[PDB]
Amino acid sequence: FNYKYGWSFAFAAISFLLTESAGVMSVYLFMKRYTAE
Repeated sequence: FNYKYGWSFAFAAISFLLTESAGVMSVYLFMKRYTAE
């Protein structure tokens, strides 16, 4: 028996990495602009 994940599994894997990294920068976009008010 052989089983192996594919490209879209790896595409869904890396899609986690860019989503959470932007939310860090999304608070950082707030943390710089809440000071700006």
